Amino acid sequence: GIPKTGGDKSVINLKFILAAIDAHKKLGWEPAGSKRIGFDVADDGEDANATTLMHGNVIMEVDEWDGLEDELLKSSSRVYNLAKIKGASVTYDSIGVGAHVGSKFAELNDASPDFKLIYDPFNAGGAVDKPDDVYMKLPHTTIKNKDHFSNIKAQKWEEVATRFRKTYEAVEHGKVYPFDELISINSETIHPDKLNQLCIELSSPRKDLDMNGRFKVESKKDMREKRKIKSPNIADSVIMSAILPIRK
Ligand SMILES: [Mg+2]
Repeated sequence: GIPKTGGDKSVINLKFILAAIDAHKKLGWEPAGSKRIGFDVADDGEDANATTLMHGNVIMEVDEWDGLEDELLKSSSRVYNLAKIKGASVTYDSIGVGAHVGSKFAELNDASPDFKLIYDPFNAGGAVDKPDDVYMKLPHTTIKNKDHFSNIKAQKWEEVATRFRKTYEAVEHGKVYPFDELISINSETIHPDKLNQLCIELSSPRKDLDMNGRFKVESKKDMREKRKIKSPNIADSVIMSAILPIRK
């Protein structure tokens, strides 16, 4: 329903995530579309760097590695080379340590004669895409995107959750959607440990409220302090890998 605070409701219901595992095999489509990498950048020892590779609407690869700011170059190079091998764009956490990532990418693009990496910064607290669009129509007013979402992070998290929910509807209830509106997790290219961790992490952050009454994702800080839960870096990389480019 409406955005609320407290409770224990996941932004992405675990049963949606389970239903999405090999959902493209169950429903009958193969990965087709743009290739995108989400790159979450570690900020403390409590964090790890995470990458998620999606092809179209299918999560294809997940990876995790340690590294702080003083090896950022190496990390950046890693993500660059992955992007060159997979032929993918990159959306990366651009706050904190990530504020120093763009430079690195630029350098590599400047040295590359053939490959130009398309990379976009993602500021979780930034403004929502299409703020004046209608999120929900009412008898005489409309809830706008700017009325429902606290920030762009909430917007992207709910967009991915909507993908998972439609996928659950299609798998468990036989409901019909255009396949591009769904999402799938490719088990054959993801280690079972990583698949389990992905399922746990994506369903870890809870629904919350900002002080304007807009939907907000439970903060990492609140997860760590109020609930003593590790940072779901892989889930953040997944959310960033699902982001579709805007302005053209
Ligand atoms: Mg970060």
